Amino acid sequence: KSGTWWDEHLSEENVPFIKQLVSDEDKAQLASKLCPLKDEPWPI
Amino acid sequence: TARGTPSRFLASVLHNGLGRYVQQLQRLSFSVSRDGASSRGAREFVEREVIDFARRNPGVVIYVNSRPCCVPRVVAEYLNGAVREESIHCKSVEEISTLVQKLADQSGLDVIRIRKPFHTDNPSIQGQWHPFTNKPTTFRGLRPREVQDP
Amino acid sequence: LVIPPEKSDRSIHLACTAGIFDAYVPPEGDARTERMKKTMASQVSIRRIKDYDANFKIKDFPEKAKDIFIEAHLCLNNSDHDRLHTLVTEHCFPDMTWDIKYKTVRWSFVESLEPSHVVQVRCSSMMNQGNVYGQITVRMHTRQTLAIYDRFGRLMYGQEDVPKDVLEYVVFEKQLTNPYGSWRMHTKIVPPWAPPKQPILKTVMIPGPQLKPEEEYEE
Amino acid sequence: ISRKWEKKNKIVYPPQLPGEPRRPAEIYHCRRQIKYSKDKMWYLAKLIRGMSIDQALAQLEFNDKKGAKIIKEVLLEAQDMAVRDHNVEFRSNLYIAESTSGRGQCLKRIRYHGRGRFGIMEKVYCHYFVKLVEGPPPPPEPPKTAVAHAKEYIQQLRSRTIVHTL
Amino acid sequence: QLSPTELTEMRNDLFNKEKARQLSLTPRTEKIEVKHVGKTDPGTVFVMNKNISTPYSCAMHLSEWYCRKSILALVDGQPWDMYKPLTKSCEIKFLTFKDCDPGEVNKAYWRSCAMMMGCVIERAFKDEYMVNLVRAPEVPVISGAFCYDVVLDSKLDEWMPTKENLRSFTKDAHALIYKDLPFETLEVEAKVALEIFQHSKYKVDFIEEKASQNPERIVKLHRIGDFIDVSEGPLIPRTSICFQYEVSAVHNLQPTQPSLIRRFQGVSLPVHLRAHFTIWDKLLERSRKMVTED
Amino acid sequence: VKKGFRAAFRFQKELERQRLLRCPPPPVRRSEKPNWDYHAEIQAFGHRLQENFSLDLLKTAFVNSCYIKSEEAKRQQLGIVLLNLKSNQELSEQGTSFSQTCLTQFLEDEYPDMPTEGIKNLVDFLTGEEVVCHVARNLAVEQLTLSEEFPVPPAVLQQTFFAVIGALLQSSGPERTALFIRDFLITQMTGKELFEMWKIINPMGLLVEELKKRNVSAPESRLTRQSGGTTALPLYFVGLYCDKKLIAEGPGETVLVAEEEAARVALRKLYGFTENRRPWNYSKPK
Amino acid sequence: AAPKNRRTIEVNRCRRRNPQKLIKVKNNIDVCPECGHLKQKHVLCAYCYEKVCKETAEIRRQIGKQEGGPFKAPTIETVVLYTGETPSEQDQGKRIIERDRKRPSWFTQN
Amino acid sequence: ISHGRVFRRMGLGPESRIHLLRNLLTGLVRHERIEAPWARVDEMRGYAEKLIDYGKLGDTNERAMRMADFWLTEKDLIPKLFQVLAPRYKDQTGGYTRMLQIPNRSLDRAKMAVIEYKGNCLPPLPLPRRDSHLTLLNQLLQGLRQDLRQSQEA
Repeated sequence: KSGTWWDEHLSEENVPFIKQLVSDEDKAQLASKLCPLKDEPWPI
Repeated sequence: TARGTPSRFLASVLHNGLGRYVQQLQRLSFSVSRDGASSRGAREFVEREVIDFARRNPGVVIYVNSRPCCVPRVVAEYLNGAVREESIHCKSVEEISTLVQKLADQSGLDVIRIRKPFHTDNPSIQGQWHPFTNKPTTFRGLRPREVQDP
Repeated sequence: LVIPPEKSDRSIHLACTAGIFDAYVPPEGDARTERMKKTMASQVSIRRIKDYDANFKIKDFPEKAKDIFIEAHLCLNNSDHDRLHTLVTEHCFPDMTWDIKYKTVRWSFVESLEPSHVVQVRCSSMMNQGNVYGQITVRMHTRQTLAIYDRFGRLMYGQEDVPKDVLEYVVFEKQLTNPYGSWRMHTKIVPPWAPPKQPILKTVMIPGPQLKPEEEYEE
Repeated sequence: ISRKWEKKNKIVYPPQLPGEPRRPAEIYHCRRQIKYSKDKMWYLAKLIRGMSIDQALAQLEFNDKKGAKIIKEVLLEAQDMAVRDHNVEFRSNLYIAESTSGRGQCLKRIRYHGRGRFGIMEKVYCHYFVKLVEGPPPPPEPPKTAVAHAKEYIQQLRSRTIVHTL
Repeated sequence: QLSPTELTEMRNDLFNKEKARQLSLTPRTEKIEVKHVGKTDPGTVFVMNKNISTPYSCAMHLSEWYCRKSILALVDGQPWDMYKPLTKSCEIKFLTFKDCDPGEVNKAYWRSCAMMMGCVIERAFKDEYMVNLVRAPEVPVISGAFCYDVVLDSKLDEWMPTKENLRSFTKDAHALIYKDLPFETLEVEAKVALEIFQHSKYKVDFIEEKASQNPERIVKLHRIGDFIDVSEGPLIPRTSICFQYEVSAVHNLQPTQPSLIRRFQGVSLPVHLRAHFTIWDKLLERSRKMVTED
Repeated sequence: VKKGFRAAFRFQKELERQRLLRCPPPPVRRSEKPNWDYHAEIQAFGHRLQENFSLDLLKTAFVNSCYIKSEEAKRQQLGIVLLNLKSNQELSEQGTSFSQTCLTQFLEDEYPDMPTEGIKNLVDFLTGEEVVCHVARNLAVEQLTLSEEFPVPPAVLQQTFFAVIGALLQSSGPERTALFIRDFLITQMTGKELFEMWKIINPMGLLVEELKKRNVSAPESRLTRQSGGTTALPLYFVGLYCDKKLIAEGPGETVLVAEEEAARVALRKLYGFTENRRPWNYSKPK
Repeated sequence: AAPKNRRTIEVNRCRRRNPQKLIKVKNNIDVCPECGHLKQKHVLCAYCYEKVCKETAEIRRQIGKQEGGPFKAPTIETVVLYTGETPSEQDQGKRIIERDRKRPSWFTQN
Repeated sequence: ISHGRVFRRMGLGPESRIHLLRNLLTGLVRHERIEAPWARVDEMRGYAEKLIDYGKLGDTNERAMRMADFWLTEKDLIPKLFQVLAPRYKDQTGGYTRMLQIPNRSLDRAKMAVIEYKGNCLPPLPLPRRDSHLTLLNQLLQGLRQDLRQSQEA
């Protein structure tokens, strides 16, 4: 019932790994959207 | 309160009067003083009234206890379990006579506000009104503005 | 209750003593030369008890003691603390009633496995303060039933229907000089070799040392 | 004055029958004549109502009010009282069943104002009252749901009579 | 033979009866002395009732903090369920998820979650079908998913669960968590368990293996509600310990020819270590990979 | 401190009344309270009802077995025969049996189309602990009852009540006793709907069986009236039709409820136990 | 400005007991794993901090006894040694503070 | 409006603030670890880091000596700064202190901190530590990391 934040229970080793993991995922989600016209756009 | 007090509906005890009438007063207990001036009229009632009242009321047990008391009291008990205490302090024999008869005629239900001056378990014989009582029915039970045969 | 009264011609008049004059050491294995010397001292002391009450019969005492014992323990079931003060001494009354001020006691006497046997008789130092006390030790071996309930009426110890055997060495004391003195329970000798009492019902936590921050824990 | 709270630990119940459920232990404790407003004490007493003994001790240990330390002292000796004198087994198996403040006996002093005026200053004292009951803290009453609302509404619709008629 | 409901009622009765039997072996109160040997509250002795008091009873003497945090007990150096009655004077330590080495707590939690999945799998399928629980493989925690090997009906040898079906297993598991059921245990002799698991061949084979390693041929049983199973070790005290719980994947093992063994996989975290929604997704995805124990 | 006595006395009486309301004492037998002459109470009991009881019989109707067993237990405990008191076991059996046939005769005559199952359930209701103990308490029966534990348990009160009916049967005969049953048990049906006394399940099942015995076609359920269909407070009327003829209609918040209600309505009409039926005739036969 | 009317206890109870005025339950309390006493998550343990402060005060009393006057802070590093300990190779040329007790398990010799 | 105002209003005014922060910083240099109200320690922390950087300029730097002379009101601490504290932090580029909240002050309930120069000879503070890598969560993440490393190599 107590509150928890994302890195509360993580260890010294897992904190840098998790940050790199979430950052890399975001950068690649953004890179996956850079070609809207090859991804079945709606009518222009 | 009326808003400051209890209330009830008109009732009887065990449907009294319906098959037969039962007097609901079952007991009376008097406490008169032998010497106290307050009990002068309660002594006179015991002398010339209580015996004739007992014969008219064979279903009521009367208990006269003569003891030193400053306030003569009669205690009425009813079949429904009700117990009512009435002072007869400094009442004359005729006042006590009327009081005792009043107790004998009563039912023992609470003398509080009665909400209605009538009671019935069968308020309707033809059927209680409802929103459809006086409405006509229509062919196939169709609703207003309803397409038929879809 | 804090300070004994001060110097006056009036002093506290006691009706009992603090302990056992000569502590009968129950010999090992009394559940079921020097021996002769023992009976000597007891005989000397029965004499001094008869030096105040000629009618005292050491042979009828075991039965008297038994009644005192039972009656004293039947007061603890009704908290009849006026009668109890007649059957026990002021040194004993606290020991039987303090721990049950808000408990319910159900005690019963079932049987006597053996007749009670007076095992020691000792008197007090002649003219201690003008008062002479005589203590009679009695070995009792009976079956008792005990069930102690707590404030809220929950069984706290014992069982209410199971009788068990009890071996006690109860010391009685009388104030011989006192004209209205009587024989009353004065204490209970507990043999070191006695078996341990039955376990209580609830669990307990014995706490550890309560350390200050500076202090560290010694194993 | 009245000292009824101190006599409630002297009630002796009769032994229960074998079939009856175990009666929980109840421990009444209080501290009289605290130098503190009863109104301020009220909030701390309100805070811990219904908590486990341990929750209340936790919440008071990290409260900044002066009243928190006094209530914490009272709770701890009432917990000691419970297991030592009232035959409670687990010292943590206790909850706050009642927790309130009361007015103490107060003193009166003069407070000087300007222009030869003055007010009367009341040096204030209060009482803290706690009743511990054996067992887990009762669960909080769940919030009323839409189902319970609708059931209650329909129930009021079904209990209405025809008013002022036969 | 017995219907599924009947087979359940039979097992509990045998379980309840064996529970009562071991209780009768100590009629009179006997007091053991349990010494506390954890760092905190050092030197406390719990004078407890032999064969009645559990490690949870000693935790109740200390504080509610112990009761909530203590996932497992170390009784004379051996991992001990918090609800397993203590049997003799001993030293006791309590174990939490956040100890410096919670290796054993992790295993306890890990086989506790597999047992919860087995309870869910057994009751998930329609009565037309035959669900024979096989085993809960002891996979390391670092593998990413607790497993439970099950042999389903042979009519189902073409059925693989859909994503909506996996959600059904998960919703059933969360019902078990919401019930907040304690993990009841019994250490019984192999003969007693073989009677309980007489119908199930794989359990008899498993029970025989477990009895073999111990000289006394004693096997450990656990029950949550009406579900009984044979365990590899201690479990956690209650099902409410679990917070994040999901049945992730189902993998048909090979060779399928003799008998189609289907490995159910799940991942979970307890309330004490709940992860962020984003981190929980990364763990959900890896749990779906097939865990291949040695 | 003010002079005087009266206000202090009067205030004492008010503090005493509050203590009673604060700590009400345990109820005791009226016989254990002042002003009680058992013999005079018994005679008043019979006269109230306009009955010629035999005081010997009436006195035993009130003696219960649980009481005589306990009274002897006290006798032995106190080391104290003259207590050869006959209980009311026999007197109850006569009264209970007569009551059942008398009610059955009453009800079968008045409701000649009620099935035997219904009449049996009415008789069980009129002779049940609920009504009999209610009627007994309000006729001073429990005050005169010699029992072991007070308040008199309902099973004991029901036995005592029928023991008093048995005493009336021996004293006055069946015709006089039938009139007592009419005046105190038949009266306890007034106001009551049929199935408030005869608890049935699936009235649609019963209706089919009753209509089959009468060689009538199975009823067809049809919606006669409807309001607020899509709302949380709908009204439905379902009509039951036999050969395209309405036998009953019933209201309801659901169709399932309105249909079962129509079935109870049809049963009430078939069995001749409708709400507008002729009232029970309590007139003295001429 | 003065009140035109007395405020009733019913009005005052609605103000005094308003959830805004009530004390809030804290949810960041936990047990210190080292000592078992309670603490807030973001605050140091009161008990463990006191233990460390009591020994720091003892060491500081020793530093006081050596310096023996104001304005005598040394120009070299300091080391605290406990009974049975000797200066290591890297403690040469440091002011040594001797404590007459055993090294605490938590104050490791680094 | 106090947008972008980076300093606190403390003491009796701006000169008073500095004198408060100076007295605190002087105590920190003597004792290596002081406790004080949390906001003052927060405000003083920036200066304690800057003092080390001036000490790393060396005692032959006239500006650094003039800065140290202002900030250290007990003059034996000026040689300690240049010869003890600064050589201790020659490897580090920053982070010479650590500051931690301790329980509120008893008398006025003030929020409090403890601040210390790192690498002092005092008994260690009971610092907060991250969960062990061996917890259930951290072992599931460890597995995740190595699985990635394996696929990354592919």
